[PDB]
Amino acid sequence: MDSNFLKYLSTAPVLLTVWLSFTAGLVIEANRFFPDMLYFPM
Amino acid sequence: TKFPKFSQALAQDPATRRIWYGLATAHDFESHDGMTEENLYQKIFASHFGHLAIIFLWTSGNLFHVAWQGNFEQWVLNPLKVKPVAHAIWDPHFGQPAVKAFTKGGVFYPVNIATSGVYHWWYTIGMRTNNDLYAGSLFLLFLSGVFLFAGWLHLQPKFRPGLSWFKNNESRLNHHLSGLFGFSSLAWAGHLIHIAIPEARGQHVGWDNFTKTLPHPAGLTPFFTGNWSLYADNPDTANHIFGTSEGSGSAILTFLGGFHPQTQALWLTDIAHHHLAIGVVFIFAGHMYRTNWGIGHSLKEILDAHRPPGGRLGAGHKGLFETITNSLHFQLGLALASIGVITSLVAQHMYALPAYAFIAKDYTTQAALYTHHQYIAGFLMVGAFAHGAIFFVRDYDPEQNKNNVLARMLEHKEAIISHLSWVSLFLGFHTLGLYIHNDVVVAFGTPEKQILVEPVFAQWIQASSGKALYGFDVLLSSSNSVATNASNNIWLPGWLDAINSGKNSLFLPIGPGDFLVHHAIALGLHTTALILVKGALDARGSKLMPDKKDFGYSFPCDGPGRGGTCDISAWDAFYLSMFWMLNTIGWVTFYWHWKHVTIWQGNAGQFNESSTYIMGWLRDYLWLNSSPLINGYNPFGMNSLAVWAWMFLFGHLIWATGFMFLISWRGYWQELIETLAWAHERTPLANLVRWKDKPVALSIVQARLVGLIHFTVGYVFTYAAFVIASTTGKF
Amino acid sequence: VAGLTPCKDSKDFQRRLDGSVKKLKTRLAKYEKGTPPALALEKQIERTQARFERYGKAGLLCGTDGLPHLITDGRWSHSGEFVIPGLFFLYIAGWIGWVGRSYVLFARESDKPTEKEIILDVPAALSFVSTGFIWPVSAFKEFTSGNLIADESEITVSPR
Amino acid sequence: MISDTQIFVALILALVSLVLAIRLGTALYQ
Amino acid sequence: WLRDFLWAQASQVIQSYGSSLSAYGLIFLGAHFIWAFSLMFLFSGRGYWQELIESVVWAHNKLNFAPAIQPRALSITQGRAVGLAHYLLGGIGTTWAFFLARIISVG
Amino acid sequence: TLNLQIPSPTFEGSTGGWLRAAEVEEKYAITWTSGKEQVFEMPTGGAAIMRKGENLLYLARKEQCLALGTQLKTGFKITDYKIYRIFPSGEVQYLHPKDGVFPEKVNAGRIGVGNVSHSIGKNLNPSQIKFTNKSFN
Amino acid sequence: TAVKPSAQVVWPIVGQEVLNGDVGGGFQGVQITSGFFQIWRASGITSEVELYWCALAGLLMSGLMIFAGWFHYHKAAPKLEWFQNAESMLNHHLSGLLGLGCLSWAG
Amino acid sequence: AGYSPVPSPDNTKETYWETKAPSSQVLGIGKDVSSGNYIVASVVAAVVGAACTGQCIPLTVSPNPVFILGSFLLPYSWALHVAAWIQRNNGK
Ligand code: CLA
Ligand code: CLA
Ligand code: CLA
Ligand code: CLA
Ligand code: CLA
Ligand SMILES: CC1=CCCC(C)(C)[C@H]1/C=C/C(C)=C/C=C/C(C)=C/C=C/C=C(C)/C=C/C=C(C)/C=C/C1=C(C)CCCC1(C)C
Ligand SMILES: CC1=C(C/C=C(\C)CCC[C@H](C)CCC[C@H](C)CCCC(C)C)C(=O)c2ccccc2C1=O
Ligand code: SF4
Repeated sequence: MDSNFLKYLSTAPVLLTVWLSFTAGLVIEANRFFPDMLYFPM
Repeated sequence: TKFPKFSQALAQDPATRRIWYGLATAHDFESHDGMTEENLYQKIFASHFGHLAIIFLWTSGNLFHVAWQGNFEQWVLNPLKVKPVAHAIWDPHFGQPAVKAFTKGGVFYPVNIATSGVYHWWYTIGMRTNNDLYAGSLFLLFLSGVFLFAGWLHLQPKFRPGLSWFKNNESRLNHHLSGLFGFSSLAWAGHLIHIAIPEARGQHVGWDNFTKTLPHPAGLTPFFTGNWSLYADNPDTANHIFGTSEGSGSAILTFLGGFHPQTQALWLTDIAHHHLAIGVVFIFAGHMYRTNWGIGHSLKEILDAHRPPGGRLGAGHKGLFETITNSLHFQLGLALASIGVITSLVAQHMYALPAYAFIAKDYTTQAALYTHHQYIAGFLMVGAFAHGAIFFVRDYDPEQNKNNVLARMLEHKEAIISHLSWVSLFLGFHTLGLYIHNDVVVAFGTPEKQILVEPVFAQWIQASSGKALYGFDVLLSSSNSVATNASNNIWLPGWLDAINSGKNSLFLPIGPGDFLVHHAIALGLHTTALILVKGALDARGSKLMPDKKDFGYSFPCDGPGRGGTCDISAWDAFYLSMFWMLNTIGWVTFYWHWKHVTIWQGNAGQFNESSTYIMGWLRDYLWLNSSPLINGYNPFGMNSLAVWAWMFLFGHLIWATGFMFLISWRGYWQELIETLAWAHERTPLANLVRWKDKPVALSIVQARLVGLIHFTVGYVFTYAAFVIASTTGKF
Repeated sequence: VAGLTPCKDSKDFQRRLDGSVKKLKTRLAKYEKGTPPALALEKQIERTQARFERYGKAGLLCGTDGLPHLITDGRWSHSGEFVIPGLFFLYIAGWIGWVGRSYVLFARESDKPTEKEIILDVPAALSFVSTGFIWPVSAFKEFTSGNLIADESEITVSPR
Repeated sequence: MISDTQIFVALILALVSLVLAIRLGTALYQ
Repeated sequence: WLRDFLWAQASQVIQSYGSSLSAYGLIFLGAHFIWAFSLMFLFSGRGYWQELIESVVWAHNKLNFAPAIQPRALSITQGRAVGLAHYLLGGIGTTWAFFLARIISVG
Repeated sequence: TLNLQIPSPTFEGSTGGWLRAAEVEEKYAITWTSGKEQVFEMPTGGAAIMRKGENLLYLARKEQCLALGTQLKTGFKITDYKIYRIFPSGEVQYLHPKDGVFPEKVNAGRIGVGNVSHSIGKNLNPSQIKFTNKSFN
Repeated sequence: TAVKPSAQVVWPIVGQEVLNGDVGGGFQGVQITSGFFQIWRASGITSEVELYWCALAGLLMSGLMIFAGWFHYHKAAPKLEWFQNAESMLNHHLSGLLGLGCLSWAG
Repeated sequence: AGYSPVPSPDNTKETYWETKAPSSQVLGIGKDVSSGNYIVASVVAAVVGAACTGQCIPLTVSPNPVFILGSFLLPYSWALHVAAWIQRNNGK
């Protein structure tokens, strides 16, 4: 891959969007498989 | 010109800015031309005399209008049924429908119904006839005259005080603690014993009767024998009809505690004992400081001596004596902060523990009083911080405050401001997040997913005071506790009866909605304090304008250099806090009013369930309760609430008008007024007339102030209407 | 029990469950059986019932409103309501902050720190992201070695 | 219940207070 | 206008929780939030926020770290632009939710 | 000195010109020589044609006069522009090229006004200059 | 006249499935207020197949437009003399673009 | 710098201290009292105040004036023992 394209992908907004999309997916899937968790189960 | 006689820089201005700034700088004596310290202090003294006269005249007018156009004599018979009228209405703009709509007092002329509670206050004091109120108004007119004469006299050459007199701290402190506070409260106890309690028991006692009427059958022998308990024997029965002798006792000083059953207010004997006790305490406190004799302390000695040997405070309180005595702004800030705290305390205690007969059943009066005193409290706190900033700008001497507590505050201002900012962000983030979480889940139809935190800490405090609703059994909820056993035979019976009945506002039951609104209040207080503290500490200088003390307290800006320096003054910090103070007091009063309205209608569950999300506040508090107000007048008629509806819209209007001055800034208006001046000069038959002051746009600081004033007036008038009209239309 | 009643045995909680299920069933009555809307509404009913049952067994307390309330005072019987959740937060947040600070210093000692802050060096960033899992001991080590707290005489401050 | 003579005494006291207020305003304006 | 149009017709959007218009209710509240949030940028100036940032940067420096890109408050023009953008978004979104909820409830 | 007979840059008129305050308080003037007939922008608004030779122009404000001078100096290459102030009494005074040389370059003869012998950090405090005649300098 | 137009469906994640209201026609989704259903009815569309072909045409035109932008910046960029043809551009817009567009739509 | 001199009461001395203990002018009329005297006073005051407080903890409607008066010795004992420490480290 072009190093210039890789630097563009390393630019701040691209990384922020990708990281926050990944985090949103993480939270969404956690809530999809373990929903309605108002508490830690103990 | 000679309008701003105290400033040639303004007298020589060829524009309308001279008039505006002469208005807005009339009372900044320190900045006036050729102002000496003696003249400053003496002018302040005379102005205080005038202000006291104004207050006396205001209260005299209240009494006079209630005596003349009031229904006090027919209100003292059935105070729970008759609405108290403030004053008559004479407006040549009223139609016959409006005159009829405002003749609700059974007086045969249009009237205003008082929301100040002066009726209940005076009835409790001992006023029964209109002649009593008229005599009070006459006396207060006489006192206004006396104080105006005193103010004039103390500006005379041989009566003008000196600065060695103005700066005498010890004698003023002694006299204010002993006589102004202590002996004054002792005299209030004397009044409550000689007039108020006999009047509450149906025995008239006045200037023609109080020298032959014994406040107690035993007279003063129990006092001059040490048998003081004889003044607590035989209190008023629980079946005492206030103002009549049925059920009355003979005790004059008691500590029954709780509320009188019929009046639902504190016992007048308890109030008299309270005032006597605090009177003797204050009299003792007023003997602490040294005066023309050898006994006493010196505040300078105490302040200098108080330095912790560990050195964690540096020089301790060295130099603060001179700082405070020579800075009127330091004293002003201290007084304003203390009075603000005390007026907030007055609001809180006056609702939880009513002192006037039947005031608790006057719902609109109680809400009006609480909102009034909370808004006054917030204004006073903002003023205290503003004058602290002004002191830092004007009266602070670093060399004098070499490494004492004040210089240390300035030293770690960055830590203070950053941590205040962090706590503000903490509270805001998480309170708003919990509210939004509740909103979204309830919107999606899953209210069981709400985060509802029980205010267990406040519930624990209530239980410690003796509330058995929550099961904690701590101190006074516990029957075997030392706290209970210590006071079981003095006040605890009555106090428990008061705390554990749901008929009063004493320690209202609280829940997760109360928790959330309390943390919103915490956010508001912390952010207002953030803005004010940052303004005060950066008033002398920041990294952007490191020479701010040179420019003063309320300069417009420093220009577009260095990135832009809009609102870089401590005055701007005040201007910005005032928005936040209004927000916070709005939150506080919204909370109070909604909780009390729901309790009054008996549907406290509505608050308990809807207070957890903002849609609940918007729908079940504002939208729900604005109906009678907005129906004050309508296409099908009008009622007495029409005035409050009109004032509601009035507040909205002025609020939005202030938005104009706050969003639109000067250059646009200046380039528009230029064209207007051109047009006037160029128009025939109107160029026969010319302005004597060049019409200019408003200044930057002036526009900020005008917008803030419009915003504040809209805020206050809108909420005053809403609260009074909704309370009066619901009950 | 603290000041409220267990939610597993509250008529208010049962009534709320009943109301939710009845709303879903009324919405379902207008859809043919086996159609996507019917299946979706049935799954919604199942999710509601599971949520209410799990809340009941969790040991959550419920007020007169019929909704679970949280006891965030420190009581170990209700740790899972605020404390353990909050410990997980603090762990994640300290991780984020520690790795971010490490990257700030790494970019500080570079040819173009500003270029490194706008166009990131994601290999080093992922390195720090990995390091962040022992942030408590690492941060305390920094503090005690004196690499965390700067001296008062080395931080810019405005004039008094 | 409040007679016109009473209202007139009140007005006279108000006028005296107004005179004193004008005096104080002058002395303060100086 | 206040009673027979705004108060009267806002019932549909304020009573949308638990329905398919609950999104309209939530957007009503969020648009109110953004509209109010604009006033922070519109009623304010740059000096205050630059000084607050100075204090926050002191806090960051006390921990031996701070961005190489020095944090600055928004330019005066940018502060005005942000205030206007949030004002317009909040107002138009409030009207959006109000209109759509009302008309989809009564038609 | 100012010669009131110099022609003007054949302006077509505008509503941005001077007003009664010019006849009552102060009226500024600017004179400059142009090598040809160019089109310049009036500081009040609009276009004007400067003449070949000397041109005299009347304005209400010194800032307008100096903005016109800056335009001439930068856009064109005219730097012989002189600014005067005229009172109703006929007290025409000379302001720009005050000493005949523009202020941006040092010239022998000027006296420093408003110069201070320290940095801004050495200014006194208002508490130190309160109830006194001292200056914060 | 009985089923509410809807062309958006939400996923059932956090209870947002409530937004899939009973629009009608055995379908539950988000009611739409853009008028696309009526546009299609006027256009004579009576199937989802025709709408799929419409979407395909839109995608192909989007690709053509992006390719044209790249080509006319990086491969064949017209000159200022080409751009400054007001008479020709107005002739072509008026006649070709507008006239032929409304002629094709009339057909 | 133009502020008028601040008036202070007569016989106002300098009490500021950076030593281990204040100068014993802080104790005023009791500046010449012995440290042993302060110790004994503090112990006696503490005992008497505690006893008179215990005799009044379940306060009745007719408390004893002497017990009320003596209960104020417990707060007094604190100042007495502070004075004892001050007077021990100032040479006495
Ligand atoms: C008793 C307490 C007290 C005292 C003695 C003073 C004294 C002073 N303050 Mg003030 N101040 C106070 C409380 C007090 N303040 C409070 C509570 C606040 C917080 C709101 C402030 C906030 C404050 C600021 C921010 C400043 C002062 C300043 C001053 C000084 C100049 C006053 C001036 O400019 O007059 C002003 C003269 C006026 C006539 C006021 C006009 C505006 C008022 C608010 C009226 C608006 C209401 C409107 C008329 C109502 C319309 C009704 C509607 C129905 C139509 C002076 C030493 C100024 C100063 O010199 O600082 C160095 C200054 O900058 N004060
Ligand atoms: C509703 C309006 C509003 C809001 C939300 C805020 C928010 C804030 N003000 Mg306030 N302010 C307001 C109106 C408002 N202000 C007005 C009208 C004025 C008068 C001019 C001021 C004047 C003012 C001053 C002078 C100061 C503040 C401060 C603060 C902070 C207080 C602490 C706090 O709550 O942090 C919590 C933060 C929030 C509640 C806002 C977060 C918003 C969302 C929920 C965060 C998530 C964003 C999201 C992911 C973005 C997605 C969108 C994207 C795709 C475009 C915070 C940033 C103080 C400050 O900065 O202290 C640190 C401060 O000094 N304000
Ligand atoms: C409700 C809020 C409000 C109000 C009242 C106004 C009022 C005005 N704006 Mg606007 N403005 C607002 C908000 C508001 N603005 C906001 C938030 C902004 C910021 C974006 C602006 C920004 C702005 C700009 C940039 C401009 C205006 C302009 C105007 C003027 C329009 C024409 C005019 O004079 O009408 C007159 C009518 C009124 C003012 C309505 C109220 C008057 C009532 C009906 C009569 C009451 C008189 C009464 C008898 C007085 C008795 C006094 C005493 C006896 C009690 C006017 C002064 C424009 C302007 O001035 O052009 C001419 C203009 O250029 N405004
Ligand atoms: C799903 C739930 C949730 C969500 C969405 C958030 C969201 C947020 N929290 Mg968190 N929080 C939660 C649950 C949640 N919290 C819970 C349950 C708790 C109780 C333990 C907290 C306690 C908490 C704290 C104490 C703070 C936040 C803060 C924040 C905000 C900034 C966090 C950040 O920048 O991290 C990225 C990390 C960093 C920038 C590093 C520095 C800050 C972290 C938090 C330090 C952690 C380690 C440190 C040693 C902890 C000392 C704490 C002590 C002083 C009390 C953010 C809006 C911060 C805030 O509002 O600041 C204004 C903040 O300081 N939260
Ligand atoms: C970003 C802004 C924006 C957005 C999001 C929308 C969104 C919408 N528009 Mg559009 N619209 C906009 C700006 C926007 N419009 C502007 C600026 C105009 C004025 C030119 C129009 C004119 C317009 C019309 C006339 C119609 C829509 C319709 C619609 C809706 C259906 C979308 C569609 O495919 O229609 C497809 C559009 C059509 C089938 C009608 C096309 C007819 C016009 C006259 C063609 C003009 C083309 C020509 C090249 C434009 C330049 C003219 C100039 C040289 C004089 C939708 C809500 C339609 C609607 O409401 O349907 C219910 C509709 O009939 N819009
Ligand atoms: C007694 C009692 C009864 C029930 C149980 C309880 C535990 C509550 C117990 C104890 C209660 C106690 C200790 C209550 C505490 C209350 C306190 C400390 C209240 C204090 C509030 C402080 C306030 C406003 C401060 C405002 C400060 C301001 C403007 C400062 C302005 C200033 C600035 C900015 C610059 C310098 C000059 C100046 C004027 C100082
Ligand atoms: C609050 C405020 C600030 C402080 C606000 C700042 C510095 C904004 C910085 C916010 C961060 C960096 C944006 C990223 C975080 C947001 C939550 C994400 C949304 C923003 C993007 C969509 C662009 C100013 O600097 C300012 C300047 C001039 C007039 C008014 C104001 C003003 O009101
Ligand atoms: S905008 Fe007005 S205030 Fe802000 S800098 Fe420019 S001039 Fe000063």
